Parts: sequence; structure tokens; C-alpha cells
Amino acid sequence: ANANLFVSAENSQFDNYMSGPQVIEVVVIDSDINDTDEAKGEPDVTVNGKVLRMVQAVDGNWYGYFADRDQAQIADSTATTADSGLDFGVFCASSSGTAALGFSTTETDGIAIPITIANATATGNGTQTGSSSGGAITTTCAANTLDASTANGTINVVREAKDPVAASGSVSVGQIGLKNGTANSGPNWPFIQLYELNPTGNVVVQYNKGGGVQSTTLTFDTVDQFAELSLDRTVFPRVSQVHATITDLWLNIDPTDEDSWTFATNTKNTTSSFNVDTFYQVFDENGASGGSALTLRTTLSSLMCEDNCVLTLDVDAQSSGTPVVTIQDNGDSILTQLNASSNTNANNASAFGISTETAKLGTGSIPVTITEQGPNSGVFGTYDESDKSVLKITDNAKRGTSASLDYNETPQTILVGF
Amino acid sequence: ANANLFVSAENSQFDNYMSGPQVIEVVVIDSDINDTDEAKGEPDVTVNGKVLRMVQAVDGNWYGYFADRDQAQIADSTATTADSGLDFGVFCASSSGTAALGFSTTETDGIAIPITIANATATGNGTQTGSSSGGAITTTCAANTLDASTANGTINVVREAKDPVAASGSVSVGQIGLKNGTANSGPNWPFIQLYELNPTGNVVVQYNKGGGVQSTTLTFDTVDQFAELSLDRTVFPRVSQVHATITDLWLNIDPTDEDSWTFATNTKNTTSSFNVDTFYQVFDENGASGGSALTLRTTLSSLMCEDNCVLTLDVDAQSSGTPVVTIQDNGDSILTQLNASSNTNANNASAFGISTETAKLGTGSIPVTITEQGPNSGVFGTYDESDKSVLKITDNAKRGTSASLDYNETPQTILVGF
Amino acid sequence: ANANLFVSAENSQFDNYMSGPQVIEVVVIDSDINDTDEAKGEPDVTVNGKVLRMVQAVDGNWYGYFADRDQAQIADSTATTADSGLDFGVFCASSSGTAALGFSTTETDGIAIPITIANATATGNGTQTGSSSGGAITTTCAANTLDASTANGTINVVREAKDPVAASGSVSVGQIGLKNGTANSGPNWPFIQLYELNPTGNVVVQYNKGGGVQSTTLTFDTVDQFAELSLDRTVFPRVSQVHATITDLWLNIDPTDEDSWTFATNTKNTTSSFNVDTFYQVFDENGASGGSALTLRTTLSSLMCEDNCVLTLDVDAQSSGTPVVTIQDNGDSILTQLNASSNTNANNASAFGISTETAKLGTGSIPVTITEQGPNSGVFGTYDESDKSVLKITDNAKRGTSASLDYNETPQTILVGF
Amino acid sequence: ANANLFVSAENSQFDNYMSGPQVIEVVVIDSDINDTDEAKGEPDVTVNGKVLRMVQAVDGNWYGYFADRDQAQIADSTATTADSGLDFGVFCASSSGTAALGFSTTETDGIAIPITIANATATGNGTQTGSSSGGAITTTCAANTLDASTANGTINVVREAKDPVAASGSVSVGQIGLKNGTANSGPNWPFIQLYELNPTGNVVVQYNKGGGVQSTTLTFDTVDQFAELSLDRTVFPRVSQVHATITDLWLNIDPTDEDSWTFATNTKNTTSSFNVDTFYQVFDENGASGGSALTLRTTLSSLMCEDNCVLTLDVDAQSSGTPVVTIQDNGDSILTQLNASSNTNANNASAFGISTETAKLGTGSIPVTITEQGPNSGVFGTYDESDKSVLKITDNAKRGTSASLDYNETPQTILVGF
Repeated sequence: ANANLFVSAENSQFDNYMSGPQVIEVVVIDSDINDTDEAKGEPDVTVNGKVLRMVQAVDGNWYGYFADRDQAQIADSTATTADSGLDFGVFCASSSGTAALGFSTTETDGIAIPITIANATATGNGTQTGSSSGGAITTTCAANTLDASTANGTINVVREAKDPVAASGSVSVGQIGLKNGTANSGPNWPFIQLYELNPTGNVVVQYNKGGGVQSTTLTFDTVDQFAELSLDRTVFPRVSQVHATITDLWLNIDPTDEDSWTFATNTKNTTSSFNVDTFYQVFDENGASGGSALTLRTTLSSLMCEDNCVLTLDVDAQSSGTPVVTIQDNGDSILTQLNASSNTNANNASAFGISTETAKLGTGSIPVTITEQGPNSGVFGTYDESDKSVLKITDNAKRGTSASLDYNETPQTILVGF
Repeated sequence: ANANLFVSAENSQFDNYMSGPQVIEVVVIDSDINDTDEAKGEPDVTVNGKVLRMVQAVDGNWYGYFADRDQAQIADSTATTADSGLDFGVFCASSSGTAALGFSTTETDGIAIPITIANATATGNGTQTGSSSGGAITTTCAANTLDASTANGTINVVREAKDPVAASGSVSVGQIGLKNGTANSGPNWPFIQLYELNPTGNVVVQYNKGGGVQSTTLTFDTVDQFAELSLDRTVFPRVSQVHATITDLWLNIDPTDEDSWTFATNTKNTTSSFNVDTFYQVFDENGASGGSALTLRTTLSSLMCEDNCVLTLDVDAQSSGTPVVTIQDNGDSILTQLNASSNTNANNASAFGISTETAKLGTGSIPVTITEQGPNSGVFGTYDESDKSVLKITDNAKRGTSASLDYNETPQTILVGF
Repeated sequence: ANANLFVSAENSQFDNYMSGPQVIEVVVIDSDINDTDEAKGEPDVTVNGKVLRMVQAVDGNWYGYFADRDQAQIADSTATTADSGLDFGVFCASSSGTAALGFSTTETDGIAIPITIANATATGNGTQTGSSSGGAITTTCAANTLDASTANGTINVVREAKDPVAASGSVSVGQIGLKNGTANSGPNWPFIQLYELNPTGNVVVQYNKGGGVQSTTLTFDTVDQFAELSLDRTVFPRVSQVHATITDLWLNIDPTDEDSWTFATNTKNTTSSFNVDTFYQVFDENGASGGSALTLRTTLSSLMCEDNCVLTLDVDAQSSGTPVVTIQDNGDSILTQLNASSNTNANNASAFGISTETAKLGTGSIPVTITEQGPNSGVFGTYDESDKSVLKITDNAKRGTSASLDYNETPQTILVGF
Repeated sequence: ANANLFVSAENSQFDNYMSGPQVIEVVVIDSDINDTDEAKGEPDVTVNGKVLRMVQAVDGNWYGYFADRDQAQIADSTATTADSGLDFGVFCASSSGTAALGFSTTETDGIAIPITIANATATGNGTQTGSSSGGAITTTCAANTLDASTANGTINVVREAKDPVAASGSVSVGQIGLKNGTANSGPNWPFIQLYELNPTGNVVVQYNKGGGVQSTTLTFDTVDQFAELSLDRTVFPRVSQVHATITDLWLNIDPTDEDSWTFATNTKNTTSSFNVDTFYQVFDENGASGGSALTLRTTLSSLMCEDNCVLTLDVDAQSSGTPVVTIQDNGDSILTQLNASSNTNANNASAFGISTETAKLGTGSIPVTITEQGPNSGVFGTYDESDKSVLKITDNAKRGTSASLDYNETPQTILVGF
């Protein structure tokens, strides 16, 4: 295998597939270029032949974040508000890298920088939200675009980028000339370089160094065949927790942090306005408020999802009046009892909702939340780090009454017995 | 087999368990960021998803200390006087880190800093003692609280923290911006970041680095199954030193220091006001004055101590008028024969006591001190570096008569035979 | 396999042949001299013995571009306008390198620099257009020639040059003392050095380094035997895409960037003034406009094309009035239906053209555009990255009718079958 | 087997044992932190868990010297004069390192620094002579203690400390903040850190570095089983040299330099005031004067010498009036025939002595001097580099007579035969 090139998608468990709008991180760990006090040369790395500018961090490793241009634009379209949802920041053309970042990026299809626009002109300033249907990037950016920003660090798909090397002596910021080197709240780092990729086609990342080229092969294909949900036990006793494990590649958008998804799985909420929807990063990995909740139901088709990005739950399959599974708050989410009336108890799964986002996650609309088991493992679990699950079996359950939890359009039945 | 992240509670001998008010040292020994003259960044170290602020030391390793919030509060509730017992210092709100420590600490559940309060307001200053019932803390701390401190260094659970990197040019104190960088005697370092953990639930410490993340799993539960006591031999001659090897994880409160505990083990002192008790840091690991002695008998129940944190000694199993075990002053203790009457001799174990703390460790009560064999091995011993035990078989012991020592409610018989 | 010498023409698929006006890129990737903050020694790399000057890039890799003198002069003859077509820039005498570039280049047979001439003196200023025959280049250049250029960066044969190292301290621009060091808009970098080569004779690149010499031998010969057109199926259904893959070494003129070629394949356009022609870089590789279109058919005989540089298309081999194959726009070009009248449909291939190049690619003259599947792959395809082929079968096709696609004078049939 | 941790006591010849007042030298030789112009991280090396501070030297190797506390105090008790004998310097409390040396050393049990005391306060100044028994060192030191020293560099137990790195920019003196940087003459470097050790118990040196821990375990036990005296022949001819080789681990007190020991081996000197005694560093390794001579025989019982630290010689085992073995000066000592009268010859061994140490090594009291065959060899020999043994056979020896050389209480015979 490779010894100096590490790509986020090198996973033999999932056959090195990459899909959706996920950002793929490329890391170079070489002994020849990891001196942070010297102006050593940038590693010559190429994805499908096109160069990929690397920024060195305080650990002496060179980092480059890339994603598909159309997928990133589609994902940013749903990010109606800055720094929330699948927010890629501001799209600037390839020719604007020198003025916006301080170095040439003409070989890439586009760059997404973490700024905000305060004077949204037609040509001189980039696009804040990006086209819904994707397409080519033409809008440019400049130094006044950086200086006029009222807020910096609007990218939410790469949240834990390492700190760039500070300028000292002959060494510039990142050894390539960044203008502002703040790790995540700045207007330059991190930045995603956009490459228009071939669907169902191989993606090859190559690193050039003296001794031999190192190449990694990746596939740009739908990953519905690798997605499945597994229950820990066949039969659930009365008070047992319901730990659910979800393994899916498309949900691993962030290559450097734990991805968190909050769902609306209640399949019987027959209100016309309500729809079964998936939400990205409502609760951070720490269990705090990750931002606002934003719609993703009408977009998953364009986000290359093939029946593997939506979760649906039914608390009672037999409609016996006693729900089987319920939901509960834990350390990875903020779930509160909206209907605090004494007439109902915690056993009512429809009585729990998210207070700050009651517009689509109020009473009813059973909010199921999953967190990633590691920054890049791609395996998600309802249970928190304290073995306390989101889904719980009701205490007054009846033997034989069962609940249906559905993922990947392959529902699994949660049976109750003794 | 991690490469850079090392956790104190990680121990194959005790299966990575953790319990009680233990403070857990997290060290990131990473050769890539070991230098201290460059304006390097903080490594991304999180536990249970919550970020853990790291401070670089003069040895080039980043340090960070965390503990359970409820356990830390309960332990500090027994700190009647500052810098004594299980004193965690002074607690403050998680939003007070910027005002007090100079850097944000929002993602935690409270910080324990070794400040003291001169203007003890009910709102603007933290709790010097802490709530005995545990739970969340909302008391905030500000810069004026620092400026009004009359004594810095009240923390007694982290006593050998390494010196933070001194500020110079483009580098701040600890590279993150501590206001005062004097270690083990200042108001900022060391400080403990509190986190909410669930008993019997696993604790996952995470280090995020390029090329692959490093994660360690700890179990936060009662550890009575590992608390064991062993004797070097089976039969003991008339004057042989009695050696006790206490393999207990719970007693290792300080990870960076050897810990000293004092017990009142007299099982037959029928005085009503006297009870079997435990004390923390009565003496230093060098046998000097370790501070004041504070009660812990009534607090061990809330400190996850299921029959694994108390010591009681039986000196005459048959009650034949011939005592078997007695105690002496050592190099790791300041024991004193208070009853210096010429009528009695060194065999009367009830004649020994401690001068400074005669209130509970006075004449009788059999004050017994134990010191850890190593700073973090979690194994304690009565015998010192000079091999002089704390327990001796009496020179006038009758053959066949035996004494029993009790730890973990598992009696250990000390047979005497020729 | 070489350890530190990389030559673009070194391809095992084509037995390291080279032909035509190709610019060959020589890269030195070596850890010994990969630093940029020190004035290290220029690598002593030679081709056929003659020294080839190299400029360091921000990636710590030494870059040098060379090409045949006759082929480059012939190609620059066709580029009647600046910064479009096979425009090599401005030819200068070998003695003019020290005045213009700032370093000796005497051993070369000529240098092409990206400038323009305002005062076209017969002696003191070089030739902007070259000659259609070639030969020695006696026209010289000076510093005033550089300062009298109103549009720097006219080279269109190399578009993805890296950044010369910034001059700091003892370090000069790059490492060899360039006078201007911008990526592709300045008057110095990039530049091609002109070398006489022997047709049917080997071209040897030598790198003289301590410990041994690294050699890479090429071949300067017609590569028509390596040209072939492949189709993805034997019979083409009703509305299938027509994917064409062109494996041609000759068409890979730029070694650093992808090359786009726009054609005029309509063989039956019997207009006297119309003639089948090939065009270079009409559209940018990202789909934008890549410059004006210039005639090459009167040149392809002089560029070693042994009937392997012309594409001819005949949509209806039977003239049944129902054209089998039509064309449409995709992401790698800008195709437009010039005739927007409702009297015609999308099946009228002759109704498509380029709005900005109507003079030679107007109505009729079916413009087929190809893009190289990689910066130096040497293999071209009509489809874009979204699998949207330029050639598409008309929906009204008659069974048994077929189209004839002819490349390398080897016509192929596109049979319609169900 | 270790990669970067080197410990002086690690000897396969003696099974890594150590004993007595030996100063053990710990060297870190690591390419990661071997530079001297950067403020790299101090290596995290510990013995028995306690941290051992290390100072970098001009050779890029981090140096650290430690010794047992009781043995060092006992040895410094014998050195009644400064900079002579087993003089460890001035003992200071562990809390005084930050004031005197300039860095924290609390985890140590005491530090010995090379100064002298002008104002011998009971509290504010350390103990110059230590104690003959040992115990904890409560006497502290401060900066005024350093500045009040009229003779810096009194340590005679380590003589070859390498020069600490000079302070430049962010780099401090010794890379850890030494106040004075002159080595072997200054008041700071070298210094020995005092550590409690367990007799018959292992001493473990741990080095905590990224990628794994390097461990070297010693043994603190009497090494009399490794002491032996070897003779180069069985029968000694008329004027043969008597070459004695002493393989003793205990006598290798200094780990950096060669150690010279001058003896008083005359067993038949029946003067009441006379006594058989051992002396340390009377003469330098180069033959010059190495300092005053101090009594040790009253101490060798307290220095773990199990009858393996005293050499006794009897020239004539039969008292025939013709001594067999006589002594002679060489290049590793300064011996002188005090009785220059012509009435005697060179065969009168009792006529030799040391002019500067006449009080205890005057006429009679045959002074035998040995020199270690290497800085850390642990093997001593009487001969110099010119093969000029101290012991020589008298030319007028009678056949059949023999001498008795006794080391380790194992007398050996020197038989005269032809």
C-alpha cells in the first residue's frame, strides 16, 4: 500500500467507493518535506491528473480538500443560511484564487472559500448559495471581497481543518501564501477545491515524489449496495435500549470530523405539511446546537442518493395502541418534552421534539439522531458514547407487538418478547 | 498500540477501567509538533466528542486533564481547607474560560482552577467548595476574580503538572494564551476540564491527526473486582516485616504523582466517636507534610466505592491477649508514638498516632499510610524504598496466633508459625 | 524506472515516441534540491548533450520545457493571432536569453518567450510569428524588447506552468534569476527552449547527478501507427449516445494541461470555399472559450501527420434523407443551434455551429470537439465528464441505415440495430 | 537493543547491576531532537516513573545524571574538602531547582549542584557536606545562594559534562533554562538528581517517545560477585612486571571520565595510628594531581561494599628480609621515593610515598594506584599506557619466595620461579 499518501476514501471495507457531495481529504506525511521552519517545496499531488494545491499545517503535513463541483453546488443550494447544513461557503472561479487565496488555482474547476458577501454584485462577487442544478462556476472574487466580509468561516462541511503554518522568516503562511491563516474561523482556511468528476468512473489520486509515483484508485458511484442497518439483538426486553448501527458512505460528508444527522422518521404523521426529511448537523458531535435545521428531502435525488439517505420509523406495526419503541435525549443531542402535560408520559414517542426547530421537528415527527463512530469510519450509531440509545423499548410493551424501523428501504422489525 | 496519544487510565492490568474522583492525564507525545519556539497550533483532542483544551509543556508534549463533573464536585465537597484532601480547587462555568484562562472552554461542563476568592459573591464567583450533591454548575468566573486572588495553587489532585511553554515573540503561554504560566503554583495551570460521564458507560478519548485517528476506550464503572491485597509470604516469623501490595485502581487519584492515603484501621476501638475512615494526602510521597487530613468515610458511598475503598485491621483474631501486628514510623510517614510511657513498649499498636491530626488520627485508630509503587501503576505498598514495612509481627507473638488484615472486604490472614 | 528524472513523452503505451509541435516537459523531483529558501544548484540535465535550463517551482520541482525548432516555428506560423492556436510566443535568438530571461541559454537552438512586439525592428526585436519553413533564428531580443511588450503572456502551447520561487534574500526569482516570475501572464515563465532533433532518430534526456546518471531516451517519429478510434458498441440503438475515444499521441500538444480540439467533420458540405480543417484550443478545457480558431489543414502535412490528424464524418452513408448521427452541446464546449426556426428540429446537424466562429464553423460544417482524458494522457474523447457525448443518434433513424466515422483514414461504421 | 536511550549501568558483563555512590548517566541520542538552534521538546525520560530533567549538549544529545540519595549523601559526607574525593557538590531541596537551576525539579528527591556556601544559614542555604546517614534533604537554595558562591564547580563525581547549548533567540542555555552555562566549572552544569532506589530491587529507566517506549531496567544490589583480580602469569621471573587487572563495577563512580584510585595496601605496617584505606581521585587520569586524598574505610561498610572495596598487599609472605614485589612510578600517577638516602635501593617499597599526601601515605603504607581502562569500562588496571605496571618484582628475589596480593578477600600468590 501507499506509505506517504493518505486519502480519506482509502477504505477496503467499502471497496474505496466515494459518492455524494462528501469532501475527500488528501494528506501527505513525508519525512522529506515536514520541516515547518524551512520553505520546502509543495508535494506534487494530482487527482485525475489535475493538480491539487496543498497547504501545510503546524504538524508539517500538507492538506488538500476536494469535492465534486456539481455535487458541492447542489449541497450548498440547500444551505439557505450561512454556516449551517451542507454549507460549502462562497464559490469563486478558478481564476480568482490568486486574488482571493494568494496563489494560483487555475487547474481546478472551482474553489469554495469560507467567507460571506456584503456587496452581492452580479460579476465581481461570487455566489453565496450556488446553483440548485449545479453547472459551471463563473463568478470571481478579489481582495475587496475578503475585506468586505462581515463573517468569516462559513464552510460547514470541513469543520476541523488543522492550523496552517504561521509566517516567520522566509516561510510564508502555509508555505504557499495564504492571506489569512486562521484555522476554521478565517476567510481562507479551510477551502475546498472543486473537481468535476466522472460518475461511475474511476477517480485516481497520484502523488509525485523521487523514487516512485503513488496512486490511489477511487470510484465515483452510488453506494446503495454498501448501506445497511443492523440491530444488536433479535428480541428486545421491556426496558432494553435500542442501539442501531448505520453504515453508509454518503453520510460521511466531513473527512475531518464526526458527521451528525437528525432525521424525521415518523411515517404516520399524516399532516399534509409534514414530510419525512433528513437534516444535516443540527447537533454537533459534542451534543450542542450545530445550527439551524434545513430541508433535504427535495434534493437527495440530485445528491446522488439512491434510496439510502432517508430513515423512517413506525413505533407500532400492529396499531395496537401501545407503541413499542420510544425516543429519549442523550449526550449527542438536545431532545426536550414539548407536551409536558401530565396526561402523557415519556412513553409517547410523538410527544418529543426539538425546541429550537419546532417548525419541522416539533411534536410528532419522531426525531432520530445518529452520530459517526469516528471522524472517517463511516459507521453511524443511535447510541451515544455512554451506551444510552436514542431509541428505547416502551416499558408497558406487549409480547408480540413489534415496531418497524426502516433504513435503505429495507425495514427491519423490532420484536418484543421475554 | 497507539503511537502518539497516551491515556493514564489505559492499562491492560486493569482493563482500561476508571472510577471515583480520578483525574485522567492525557498526553500527546507527537514528534511532529514537539518544538516550542514556533507558533504551532493546538492538536484536536476530544473525549466523547467534546473538545479537550491542550497545553504544550516545556517537554514538547501537549497536556490535558479531565475528570467527571459529579465525582469532582463530590470530592471537592470534602475539602474543608484549601490544598488538602481531594481538593479540585475552585469550579467555574464553562463560559468563564475566556475571561479567566484567556481561551474558550465552552464545550465542557465546567473547569476547576486553583484560584481563591476574596469577594465571595453569589453570582460573579465560582464555588470554593462545590455542591456535595453534584450536578451542573452555573457559577461564572471573571478577570476580577483572578486579580482578587490571595493564594494560587489550591488544586491538590494534579500536583506535578509540567511547566507551560513560556510566551515569547509569536508564541503565547502554552501556545493557547494562558494568563499566568507558573505550574503547580499558579492560577491557570494545572486546571481540570469536567465532563459528564455515565457509570457503567464507556469513555472514548480521541486524537485527530492526519493519516489516521487514534482512539482509546475507557470504562467508567466500579472496579471492586480488581481491588485485591496480597502478602509476600504465608507464614511470618516473630519480627518479619509485613508487606502489603494493594492493587487498587480507585486509589490512583493523581496521574502525574505518586498518591498517599491514610487509613484508620482499628477494628476494635469501641469508642463511639471513632469510626474506620480514609484520608488523602496526609503525607507527601517523600514522607514530608502532605497537608491536612479530611473525612471521607461518609462520602465513599457516592464515590463509586462498592466495598473497595476502605481498610480495617484486625490485630488479634483469637483475642488471646497477644497482639500480632504493630506499626512504625517510616520514610514515607510521620508516625509518632504519642503514648511514650515507659510502662508500655512498641508492641502496643494503640500507642502510635499522628501529632498534627490527633482529632481523628490520634492515639489508637492505627494510622496506616500507603504509597503508590510508581506514579501511575495503580499499585500501592506499605513498604518504602528502604524496605521498612509499616507492619511488623510482634516480637512476643505466641506461636499459632494469627492476625487478619481486611481490604475489599476480603480478609487476609497473617499466620505466625516456626 | 528513473528516480528523479520525469519526461512527458516517456509513455509505455506509445513506446516513448514523440512527434509534431509537442512541447515536452522535463521535471526534476529530487529531495536533495527540493527546498526553495536556499540557492541550491541547478540540476545539470541535458538532451542529446545540450544543456536544458530549469526553473524551480513552488512545489520544489525543477521544470523545463523544450520542443523541436522546425515544428515549433511551423506551428507558430499558423497562429496568426496572439494567445490563440498553436502560438509558441515570440522566438528569440539563443544569445538573447541573458538579456531577456536573465540567464545564459547559448547551447539552445532558440528560445520562445511569452511577449509581444510593439516596434518590429528587423534586427533588435524577435519574430512574433516565426516562419512556415523553420531554420535558424537569427533575430535577437533585449531588455527593451521585454519592456516594450504591451501584452505579456502570449504563449498558448503551455497553459499550466507553476509559480517560480519568489526572490527573497539571496534567492532569485525561481533559482536562476528570472526578471519576471508570474505563472502564465508574464513575459518570462513559461518559455520553451528550441532543439534540433533527428526524425526517426532517438532523443535522449540525460540528468547528471552525484551517484549516477539518469537517462530517458525518446523517439522523434511519426506516430500514425498509434492512432485509433474506438466505439463502445457494435450496433447503435434508437437514441443511444455515440462515444468516441481517440488515442493519438500527436494531439497531446500541451504536456501540462488538457488539450481541446474542435473539428469540421462535414465531408458532404460541397461548398467550394469550405474545406475540412482541424483547430486547436477553440474552447477552454473547462467549457469556456479558449481563444480564436485558426486554420491548420494547410499545415498538417508539414507536422508529421501521416494521415492521422483529420476527422471526417458522414452522417448518412446512403443519403436517405434521415441523418443517423446528430450533435449537441456538453460541458466541454459551447455548441449552439444557429438556426432556431421551428421548421427544423435537433436532428439537423447542419443547423449547429459556434456563434463566435461563424466564419469557418457556421451553419453546416459539423463541429466535433474532443477533450483529452487527462493532462498528459494522450487519449481524447468526445464525451464530457457528465457522459454527455457530442455525437448522438437521431431519434427518427431508419433501421439498416448507418453512419461512417473516419479517423486515421480508417472509416468505421455506426450501424443502427435493435 | 534500544534505539535512542543509553544508560551507563547497562552492561552485559555485569548483568546491568549498580551499587554504591555511582552517578548514572542517561543519554538521549535521537535524530528527531538532535538540533541545537531550535527550541525542541525536552525528551520525556523517567526512572521508576519519576521524571529526569535533561540538558542538551553541543553534541545534540540530551544529558541527565542521577544517583541514589542515601549513597550520595554518605559519599559527600567523606569529602571533607571542596572539589576533592567523592564530592557531589551542594545538596539542595527539590523545590529549589526553579530558583537555582531555572526549571522545575519537584519530582526528584533532591538535587546536588556545583556551588559553595559563604553564608551557612540553617534554612536559606543548602548543606555543603550532607550527612553520613542520609534522609530527606529539607535544606533549600535560592538565587542569592548561587550569587554568594565564591568557588563554582565543586563537583568531583562528574568531570566531563559536555557544554550546554548557548542561548540564542528562543533557545535558552541548555534548552531548558539554565542560569549559567559553563560546564565542569560553572555553578549549574553538571548536576546530579537524587533518587530513592530499592536495594535488591530493579531500577527501570523509561523513555516516553512517539511510536513506542524504550525501557532499560537495572539492578541496585551489591556487586561483590563481579569483583575479581587477574594476573598475567602463574610464575613471575626476576624483573617481571606485575600487571594487575581489577574488574569491579563499584569502583566506576564517574560514568563520563576515567576514575583513579590510590590505595594503602601495606598490611604489615603495624603502626597503631596507621590503617588500610582507599582513596578516590588522588591523581587525574592524565597523571597530574587530581585533588586531596580523603579517608573512606570508615565509610565502605555503608557503601554496599561486601568485602570488595579494599586491596591489601604483603610483599613477603615468609618475612625472609627480601621483599618480592616493589612499586614504581608511571604515567598514571606521581610516585616519589621519599627516602633518597644511598643506604637504600629501589627495592625498599616502604621508602615510596606521595609528597603532597605525606600525612596518610608517607613512608611505608605502600600506595598502589589503579586507573580505569576506559571512561565507563568498569575494569581497572595498575599499568599505564606505556605498559609500566605499578607493581614490579625486585631483582634480588629469592627462588621459592612469593608475595600475596589480596582483593575481594580472595588472596592470590605471586610465585617466583625460573
